[PDB]
Amino acid sequence: MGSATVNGPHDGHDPAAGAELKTGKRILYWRDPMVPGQRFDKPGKSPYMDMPLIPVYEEENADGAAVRIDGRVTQNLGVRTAEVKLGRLGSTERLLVPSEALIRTGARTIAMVAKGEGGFDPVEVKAGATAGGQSEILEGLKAGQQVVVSGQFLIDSEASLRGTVARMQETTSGLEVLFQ
Ligand SMILES: [Ag+]
Repeated sequence: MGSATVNGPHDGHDPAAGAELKTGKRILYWRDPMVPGQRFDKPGKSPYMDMPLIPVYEEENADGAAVRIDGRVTQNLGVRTAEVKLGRLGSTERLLVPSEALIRTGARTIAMVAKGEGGFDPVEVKAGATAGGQSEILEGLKAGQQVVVSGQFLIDSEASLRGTVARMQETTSGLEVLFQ
């Protein structure tokens, strides 16, 4: 048949999230072909009939069977994010995020955090540096949380690989011993 994913991201692509199966054709929910226009919270048997619901486009994988997210898609489609994580060593450890991720106002910063529950929430954060096309979250948020950045990356697989096939604390690499 072919792979109908020949196109990639468009302009305005902040390289924080390429969305690998968080959009496009990944299980969003279940529907009965006799109940189109509905929105079931999750798979199961139809309440209107007694048949197992039919899955959308991809049909029964998406989160790799709980490997990924808890089968919830915290992806508002037109809104991408970037996860909080420390991006320096030796330098002064700060939470690195895309410069457009945070809200600058007055003499402080706000972050609309991507909460794991599939929602977005505003947080007052300390943010005042810029480094390498990114900004520094001095204080405010924690690693493992995300912020809204509305940009796309080329291949999101690298990022996706964290948390699915890869686990471990700090999730770092090429850092066995650090003395000198
Ligand atoms: Ag039916």
